[PDB]
Formats: sequence, structure tokens, C-alpha cells
Amino acid sequence: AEYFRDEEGQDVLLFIDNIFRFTQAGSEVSALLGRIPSAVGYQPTLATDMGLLQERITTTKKGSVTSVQAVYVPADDLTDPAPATTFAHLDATTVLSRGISELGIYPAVDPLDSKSRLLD
Amino acid sequence: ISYAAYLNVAAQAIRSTELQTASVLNRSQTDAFYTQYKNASEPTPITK
Amino acid sequence: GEWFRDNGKHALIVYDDLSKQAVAYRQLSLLLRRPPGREAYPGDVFYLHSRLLERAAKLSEKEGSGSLTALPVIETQGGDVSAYI
Amino acid sequence: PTNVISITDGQIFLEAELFYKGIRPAINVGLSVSRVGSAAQVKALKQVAGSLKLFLAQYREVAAFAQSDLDASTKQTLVRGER
Amino acid sequence: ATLKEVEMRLKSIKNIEKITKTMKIVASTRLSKAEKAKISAKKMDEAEQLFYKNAETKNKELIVAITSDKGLCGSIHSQLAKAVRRHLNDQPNADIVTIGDKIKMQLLRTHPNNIKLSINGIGKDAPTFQESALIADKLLSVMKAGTYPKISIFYNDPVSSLSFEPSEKPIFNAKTIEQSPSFGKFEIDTDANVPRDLFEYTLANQMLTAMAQGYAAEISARRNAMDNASKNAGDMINRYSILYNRTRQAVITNELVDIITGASS
Repeated sequence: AEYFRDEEGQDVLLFIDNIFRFTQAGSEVSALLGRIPSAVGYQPTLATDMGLLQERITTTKKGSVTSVQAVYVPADDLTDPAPATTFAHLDATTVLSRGISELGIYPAVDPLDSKSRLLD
Repeated sequence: ISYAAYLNVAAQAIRSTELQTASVLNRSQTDAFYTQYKNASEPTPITK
Repeated sequence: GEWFRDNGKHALIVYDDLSKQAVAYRQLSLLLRRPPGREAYPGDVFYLHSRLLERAAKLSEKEGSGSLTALPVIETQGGDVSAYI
Repeated sequence: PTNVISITDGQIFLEAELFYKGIRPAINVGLSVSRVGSAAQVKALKQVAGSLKLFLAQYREVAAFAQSDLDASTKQTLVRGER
Repeated sequence: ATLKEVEMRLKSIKNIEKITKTMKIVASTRLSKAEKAKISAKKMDEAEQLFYKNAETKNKELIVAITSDKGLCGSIHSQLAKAVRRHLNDQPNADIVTIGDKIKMQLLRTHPNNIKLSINGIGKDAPTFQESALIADKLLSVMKAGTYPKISIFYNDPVSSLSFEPSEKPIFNAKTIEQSPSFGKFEIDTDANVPRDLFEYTLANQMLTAMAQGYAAEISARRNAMDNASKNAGDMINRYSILYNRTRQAVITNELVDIITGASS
């Protein structure tokens, strides 16, 4: 993505599905790596690691890259620290909820839990 | 005094002898407020 | 902020989010390998927040009536007002 | 359960309430999806079974709010649904 | 927490169940007396109706309606409101007299020109002749009842032991009584104004029946409603019980992990 964004200088797009898997993967290696895990068992490098990746993806002055990232909320509890730390870095989110899925409405986007900076 | 009012007062008098059951006495008790209305607007509510 | 406070120029410091400081300290402490506290946050997490917050206060007229005003901006963990941070 | 749900293609959820209440196999049709296409089942069983999944999620809806005043439209659906 | 907020909410749900249980029982108790009254009332009505039938009396316009002050008695309040609305389309100019707060509120919303006379305080007691008489007397004086070319009373007929269907009937006008198809060897008094008196007499006698039918339907509905409430509440108990049980388990596990993490270091 960077190669297109910077050097080739055309508008790019980027889709990352499912970027919870990045977070999750880190948690898997973490135990073995040798770090006493943080609460809810996630890697104790959770904040930085999420940070390094998610701030590499940004609309530089070189070009603009609209990115779409999908986060698998584990257990479906959004309060869990690993999905939670994802929420900070996203300009718009459209949380899709299991309850609205049960009611039958597909797409299952929760209508009371979406926000965008553009909504303003 | 309507015809049924005429009968009503007579009935009330008839519950007067004193040997009469509570339910009789209860049938003579009443509690209501005729609230007049017009147009929206409400002329005041007053007991029957 | 203290430069304002000392100079006697009233000023106000917004620490947004203070909650993210706690997450940051958690990482830092836990890879120094200091004993992990309740809810995994460092053992002296209370001390971290207390030392930061107590450094803004109205000064006396002796000391030129300075005053840093502070606003921490803690994130609630999803509703839980009883969470450790 | 969720970790498994995420991996698999579709779920065929079975519901305790229906199982108890004498529907065996007790295949709840609210929570059974097949994310894998409908180009799985043979064309005959695609044609005949056309929209029946929808219809029985209309029976589901109808009987959801059946428990007020049932109009002939709801009743016809209810009669079909029940059969 | 999760645990405490769950737990308090479940306690609320439990308390709601207890109240809905209590009301449902008390409603049944009240209903037995209500039914007793309605039987007697209906018996009386048939005797008055015997004249009207045999006479074959064959009838702005007045509309009278009956509901209690009391709310939360199912859809008595709103089914009747709906049937008032239906016949309010028919005659635009009719004056509606509302006996009961609930029908007053609902009717006032749909057209706020209707309300001319209204009552308040009738609903909390069994039908009683005293009430009917007073309402009738005021109906004649205040509304000048004789002027209307149609009088109609609307009420909720307690159709079956689990149903109530809103119903209406026409109180015959004094003109009607006079010109009645068979006003044959009915009457002999040409001195006493038997039409103008009988009109008044049946204004109340009919109204009492309507009020009585209504009171029974109302209490019957409240019993039905509170029964369905208890069931709905039960379902909520069961659903939140599962949530409670899960939440409790989760707290034990999550706490346990924290201790383990400490020991491990």
C-alpha cells in the first residue's frame, strides 16, 4: 500500500479483513515470547503493536488512501480490551451487532452504535 | 327534576328501617364530578 | 503547565485521555517485570495518576495567584464505573 | 462457540425449545444460515423450495406478534405456516 | 459491575413479577363481584327491552361512551375509542358525552370538538342506580337530551369470558316513542305524558345497563391483562436468569485469571 501511496502517487484503497486477526496473532505468539500477559490474556505489547500498524495507514500529503478494516469482536463483547483498543484509530465505524442480526435485518449494522467524523 | 331523578330521590328515601344491610347503604353512596367541556375548553368540574 | 503556574498566569491543562496513560504505563511496567497489580495494571498505578493530577492547584496570593486547572478525560471501559482505572 | 462460528461456513443452529416441543429434527430456521450457496442443492430442490426459507421467516414474524387482532392476511399466513 | 448491574436488574424484574402476580389475583377477586352485579343489571334490562321489542319502537345526534377512570385494563380503553371514531366519521356533527377519564383522553385527541359533557369518578365502583340516575338527570338538563334525533350509547359488551367487543345501542327518543310502529294498545294514559316520561325513564334504565355491562367488561379485561402480564414477566425472569447465571460464571473466571497472573510471575 505504501508503495502505491507514496512513490506511485495515485489514490489507493486498502482493505484489511480481519484486522482483529493481527491483534489475535500477536497474543498467540506473546506467551511464548516471554512476557507475562496483560489482562484478558492479550499481549502486554497490545497498545503499541496496534499502534504501529494502524498509524502506518494514513492519508499522507503524498496521496490519499481510503482504508476499510474489519474487526472480529471476540465473544461478541465489545468491551473486551482487544477490540476496544481498535476503536480509537478509526474515523468512521459501523458496528454490526448480533442482536440486529437475529431480528432479521441484514445488513446487521446497529443503528444506534455507528459514528463517523463526517456525520457532523 | 327528571323522571328518573324523581324516582331517584324516592329510592334514597326508601333506604331509610335501620335494619338494612351495608350493600344497601353502599348503593346510596356515590362519588362523581360532572366536568363540563365545550368547543377544548372546560367549564369547572362539580360533584353530582 | 507549571511554567504558566509559576509565572502567575492562570492556565488550564486538558489531559485527554488520562485513560490512555494508564494503558501506556501498563505496558511499560509489565515488561520491566514489576509484579502485576489488580486487573493487570501496575502496582503503583494509583501513584501514577495521583502524582500527575495533584500538580495542578490554585496558588496563594503570596505566590502570585497562579493556577493550573486540570481536566483529566478518563474513558469508561464500556459502562463500568467500578473498573480499576 | 463464537470462535468456531467464525471459522465455519454457515451454522445449522438447533434450538432447545423446539427440540423439547416435539419438533425433531429441531432445526431453528432463525439461526440456521448457509453462507455456502444455494447452488449447493440440486436445481429441482431449488425450484420447488423457492422462497420457502423466506416464507417460514414470515411465519416466524407472524406468530411473533400473533401473541393482537389477526386479520385474514395474517391468518392465511398462520394457517400456511402451521401446516 | 456486570455482576452487580445484572443482579440489581434481575431483582427489579423479580419485583415486577411479584406485583403482576398480586394484581392478577386481586383482579380475579374483584371480578366475581363485578359479574354478580352485571347479571342482575342485564336481567333488569330485558324487562325494559320487552316493551321496546314488542312495541317495535324502531328509531345533531348524541354519542355517550363508558370506560373507567382506571387505566392498564388492557385494550378496553382503546378498542372503544376506535369504535367511537368509526361512528364519529358517520355523523360529523354529533356531540359526544364521555363517561370515564380513559375514553375522555383518547377521544379528546381524535377530535377535540366532541367533548361537551364528561364525568369522572364513575369507574372505581360497581354500577349503582344512584350513579346512573344522577348522570341521566344531568344528561337531560345539561345536554338537553330531547333535542337530539338520535341518542346512542357505546360501551363494551363483555362478549365472552376472555373477550370484550365494543358495542352500541340506540336509546329511543321521545319522538320515537310517540310514533313507534306499534304503539298499539300499549299506553292508555292520554293525560300523563307516557312518551315524555317513558323516554326519561329509559334514558336511565338503558344507561345503567350500559354502565353495568361496561364495568364487568372492564374488570374482566383487567384480569385478562394482568394474567398476560404475569406470563410476560415470567418469560423475562427466565431470560434474565440465564443472563445472570452466565454473568456470575464469568466474574468468577475473570477474577481467577487475575490471581493466577500474579502468582505466575
